[PDB]
Amino acid sequence: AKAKTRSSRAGLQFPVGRVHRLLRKGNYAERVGAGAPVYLAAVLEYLTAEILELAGNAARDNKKTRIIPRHLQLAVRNDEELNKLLGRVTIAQGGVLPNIQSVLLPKK
Amino acid sequence: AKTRSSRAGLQFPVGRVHRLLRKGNYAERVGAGAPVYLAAVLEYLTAEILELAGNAARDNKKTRIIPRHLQLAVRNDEELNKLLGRVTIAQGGVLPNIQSVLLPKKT
Amino acid sequence: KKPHRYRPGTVALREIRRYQKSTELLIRKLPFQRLVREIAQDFKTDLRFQSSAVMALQEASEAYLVALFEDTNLCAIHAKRVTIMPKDIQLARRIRGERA
Amino acid sequence: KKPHRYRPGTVALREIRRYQKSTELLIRKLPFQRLVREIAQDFKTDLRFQSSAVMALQEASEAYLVALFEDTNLCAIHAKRVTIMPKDIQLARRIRGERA
Amino acid sequence: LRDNIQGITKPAIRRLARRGGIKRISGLIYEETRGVLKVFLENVIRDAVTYTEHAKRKTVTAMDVVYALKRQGRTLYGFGG
Amino acid sequence: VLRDNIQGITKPAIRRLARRGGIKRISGLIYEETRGVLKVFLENVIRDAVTYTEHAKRKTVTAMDVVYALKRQGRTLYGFGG
Amino acid sequence: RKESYAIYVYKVLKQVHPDTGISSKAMSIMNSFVNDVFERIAGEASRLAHYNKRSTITSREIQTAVRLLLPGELAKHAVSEGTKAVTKYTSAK
Amino acid sequence: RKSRKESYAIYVYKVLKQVHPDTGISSKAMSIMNSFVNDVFERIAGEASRLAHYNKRSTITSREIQTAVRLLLPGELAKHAVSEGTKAVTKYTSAK
DNA sequence: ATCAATATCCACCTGCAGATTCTACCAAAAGTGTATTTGGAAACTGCTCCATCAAAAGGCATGTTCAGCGGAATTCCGCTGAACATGCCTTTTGATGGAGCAGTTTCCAAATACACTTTTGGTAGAATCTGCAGGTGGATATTGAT
DNA sequence: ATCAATATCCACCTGCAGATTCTACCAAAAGTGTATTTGGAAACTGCTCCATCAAAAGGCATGTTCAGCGGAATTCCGCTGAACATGCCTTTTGATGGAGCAGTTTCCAAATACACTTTTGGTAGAATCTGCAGGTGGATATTGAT
Repeated sequence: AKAKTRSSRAGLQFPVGRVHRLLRKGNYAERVGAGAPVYLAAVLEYLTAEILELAGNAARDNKKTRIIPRHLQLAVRNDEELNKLLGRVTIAQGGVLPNIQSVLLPKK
Repeated sequence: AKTRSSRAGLQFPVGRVHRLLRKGNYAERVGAGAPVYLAAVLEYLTAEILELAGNAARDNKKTRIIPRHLQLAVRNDEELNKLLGRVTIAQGGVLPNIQSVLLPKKT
Repeated sequence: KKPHRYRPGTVALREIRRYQKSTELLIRKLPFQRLVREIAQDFKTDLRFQSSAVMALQEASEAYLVALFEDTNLCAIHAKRVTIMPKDIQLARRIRGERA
Repeated sequence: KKPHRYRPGTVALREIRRYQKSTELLIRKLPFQRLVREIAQDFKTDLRFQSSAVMALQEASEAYLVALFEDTNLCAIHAKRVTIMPKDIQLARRIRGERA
Repeated sequence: LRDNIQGITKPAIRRLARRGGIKRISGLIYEETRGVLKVFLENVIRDAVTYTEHAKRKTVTAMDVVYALKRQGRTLYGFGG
Repeated sequence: VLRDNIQGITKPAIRRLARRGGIKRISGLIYEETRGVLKVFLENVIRDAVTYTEHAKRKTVTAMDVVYALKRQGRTLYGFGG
Repeated sequence: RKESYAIYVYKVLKQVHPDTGISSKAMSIMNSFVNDVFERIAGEASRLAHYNKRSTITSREIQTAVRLLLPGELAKHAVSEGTKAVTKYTSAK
Repeated sequence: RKSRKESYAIYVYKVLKQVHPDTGISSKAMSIMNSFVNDVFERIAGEASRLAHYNKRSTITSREIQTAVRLLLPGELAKHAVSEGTKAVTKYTSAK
């Protein structure tokens, strides 16, 4: 059928039609250009890829194949930028990074 | 023809506030009671801060409220202080406050 | 027999290692649920709670406290101690703006 | 017998009362402006500035620094000192979340 | 024989402390912590309940809690939104 | 060619700020630290301000640009139009 | 033509302190203050409405916004003046 | 008549397999990703909204989404987000 | 405690810039008055999923002992505060050219607004499938005592 | 250094809770084609205000000297938190009615949308006015040496 989704056109996995729909209805402005949702979906997809890429490694590192919350937390807090971007975000069931103030370590 | 402000018994502009709400794109629609209520609240708050800034002016033997007076009034009131907890009033200074351990002598 | 005893701090260190590894909630659920409901009762009566709503609140509170314990430790260490105290939590909250 | 000298700390307290009592900016106006134009310039060239834009940055900057010193002072006093040091400033910024 | 905030026990407060990297704890910390936890919950719950009553419900939903957390600048991932 | 202006933030000015800040005694290393802290504060506010300028396709940084940038950073400023 | 709340701030000023004036810088801060709280309340109402699949902001969302945003006593009094003003505006055309 | 509940889950997953073909993800992790996407969406959209208002515009275009991104994301993350976004808008525009 | 060197306090005073005072223009508001559209309150209802009660489960309260940490006391060195001489650079009052922001008209490429057609992501219920958390065993590193 | 007591690892095992693949029913999207509308850039330009060069001058930065006392290092000891084994009461797990959370239907007060008419908050500009900063003197502390 000759009806190709805007996502396929922009060559993205994320749903352009939806991001567009969500912008209009979020009362962000009177009008919304046609490229805004494309651009925006492209940016949402990329960040999603960045985190899954790192959370995935964190999983391999624990000899695990399924990403769990812990993995997303290890991924985000070990990455300076993602860490800043999510500086005020709490990932449920993520724990903290193993870290012990040196002065508290036993006197070897 | 009465202004909507007078019908509500307010000094603040009901028509203007109702207008700013629409232009600010906060929702598809804006009920008529919304701007009336919001202008009342805005007006009430400026009355509280001016009530307090005016006293501070009086306390500093002045007749014209200046920024320092607004700052004194805000920082000295727990609630306004909180509401403006992350606000900076230009030319307002800080409240005089020296930590005890910094004072001399011993009693 | 050979009354084995670990020196002060060794098990504690062992515990930090363990808990920084895991992610389970550390407060018992029921007691926490009771506290939440009791505090809510002051804002509105006869309220019900989705299971998920209490879990969200517990996840949020523990993450908040664990982080406050982090800055607190930093305040103790700043004062050359290894023992956290109230003055430490109080200083941390004051600088966080939850204080002067 | 002849010279008169205030003891260390008396003029400092005199000064705190003096400055806590007023509101004028404490950094020299022009030098502050050159600093703004330098930092700005090394971000984007050929930029002009409304004078009030420079004044708004100075007002924000001084309020930020004054509030930071308060926090620092509390960190020094926490360590049983009256002299603020770099590490006090670092502790305060770490807890404020500027390097936490 | 039962006060709720005391239900948040010392052993639990100690485990939390541990996750935060704490090695030695002063006795006065346990009571101090409860007090902080209580202020935390009141601030969050109050906002959630306000979102509950606005929606005319009698049940606090995870979303009412998530929205309250977001307002307090304590954004939480995992429970919707 | 502006070069080392961070030094215009004189030792006496940093000291006055510490006074309003209620500070009685200052270590010798405080001055360079403070300058470092101010440069970063300024870089961040100017970066965002200048970004609002360019988005508006202007060549002049306005007070609103600075006010909007400050608000982004949670340092809302009253007095200059916002 | 740039609008401002000045005449209104001034009116209210004369009601609470008949013989006090205000410098322009202070009025500038007052104007910032009104716009600030205004945006804060509306933003709050905006989200409140969306969270409830509502396309309309009424006196009711403005009220919750006020309860969500303002500290204890100030909320209590703003809500009263708010309710009061709406009821009065209602009783007339 | 049980009303829908949209989510980015299927797209998150699609993206997962391109990056880690043999990796899975648990429900709780998916919910977090979903929260992550809605959060950035709101932050970016919200900022673009203000940008327009400041400049008295009624329209949010890719221009606003771009500046929004520069103001929101940290350096390198913003660099790639900008290029990815520009890439998609380009590829889109150049297609019947 | 008495006393001299200084800073603070403060009511009196007057040039000035910043504020209050018209006068007029007035177009963009804000209001009045039909016509047309619709959101969401309200009543009714079905199915979750939440509060409750019971029983099997495992973490916490409690008292003892003493290691070691925190803080009091003492000490000394050197760094930071005060005071002072010297002189420059900020600040101040002014004018000038022109960059560039902003007002105004002009008009098209892009967006909204239905109406129609097709695709699809979410839901429900059923069956199938699997990553991995604990459970065991045995090796070995860690820690604390002599 | 030398065991002895424990904690920690690692390789392997397997049962099931939660992930997956399956299929269909479908309302809500999302794409598409047509008609209508309009935001906002391009273009011309009036005009605010930014950059800048100028000059006079004293407020304020700089740099030095000197020594008061704060920081920090060390010693030391009373005490309070850590570890631990003892004993059990509270939490947790799994099963069952019912309250509300929502999904539907309905309809009415209320919110566009549009056309005029009317009131007004800006403001450009002039003229008048007033609070107060800031200069002065001298009366009331505050400090610090003795």
